[PDB]
Amino acid sequence: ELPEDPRWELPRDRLVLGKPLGEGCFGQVVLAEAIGLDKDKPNRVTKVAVKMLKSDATEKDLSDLISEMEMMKMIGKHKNIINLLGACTQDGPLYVIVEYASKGNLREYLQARRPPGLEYSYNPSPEEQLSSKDLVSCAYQVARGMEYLASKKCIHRDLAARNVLVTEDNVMKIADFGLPVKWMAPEALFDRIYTHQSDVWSFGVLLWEIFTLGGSPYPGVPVEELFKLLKEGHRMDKPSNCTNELYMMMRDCWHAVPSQRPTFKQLVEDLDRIVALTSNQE
Ligand SMILES: */C=C\C(=O)N1CC[C@H](n2nc(C#Cc3cc(OC)cc(OC)c3)c3c(N)ncnc32)C1
Repeated sequence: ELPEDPRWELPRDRLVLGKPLGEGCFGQVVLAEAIGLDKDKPNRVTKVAVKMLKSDATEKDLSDLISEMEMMKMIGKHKNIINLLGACTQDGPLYVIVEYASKGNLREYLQARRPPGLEYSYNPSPEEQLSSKDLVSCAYQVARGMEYLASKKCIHRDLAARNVLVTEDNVMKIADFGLPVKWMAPEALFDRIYTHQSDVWSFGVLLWEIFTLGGSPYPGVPVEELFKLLKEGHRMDKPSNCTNELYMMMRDCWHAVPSQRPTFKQLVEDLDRIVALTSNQE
């Protein structure tokens, strides 16, 4: 009994469900083909992803899934977020249709492009390596995504490389912006205060994830201790490949006083200059 929205509705018959993209996980998300998403090209098929409830679902799981859709509707369309493409609401179980990212999440994507011969950080797949310009480009893109969300007054609350998806064209797309401790600003850990500024903290941890080609942060640090260490001014060490400039950016993102962290506007501008001066040669 969900209200019809003709801005977004797709007839179930124009949707062909393929294989699950999930690896036995949250909700369900399957690959599909959508017939005539564009009303001006109704004979073209488009590869899409489809989120639906599992068999074992509750009336809170459905309300959560509904909220998510209604929010994506309000936030609007950007290159660097996962966009809503449509929905099947009326004729059976709720389907939410979104953009397909062929290369998976950003952690996986970076891991698979690690040098094979690193004992420190092994390659668990061996895809072509990324230049340092490619890596600064990933960070620029995710920052643009977040600049947009921020401008729509959306606070992500769990920005991380897991929650960034990568397309066939290597386009970074922020996910789950409408629904872990080691990505949370201290004021989020302590006082449960979430802001654009606490998102900027998380983006710092995400820069670290990028430049470690998908490392796990604070390696060996127990969660229980984590708060105290940070209060005492503990920060992660620079990654080995990371320039001093980009480490400064991470540290700035990790300012203890929230008001002193840079904005996503500033980070975008800064990553735009950095990308342009960074070489692809290595
Ligand atoms: C349980 C499945 C899972 O965790 N996957 C990770 C990799 C696979 N995968 N998930 C998605 C997605 C999605 C998505 C993103 C949203 O962004 C706001 C909102 C959604 O529902 C309302 C769903 C995905 C995509 N898009 N392409 C490729 N693989 C994907 C399964």
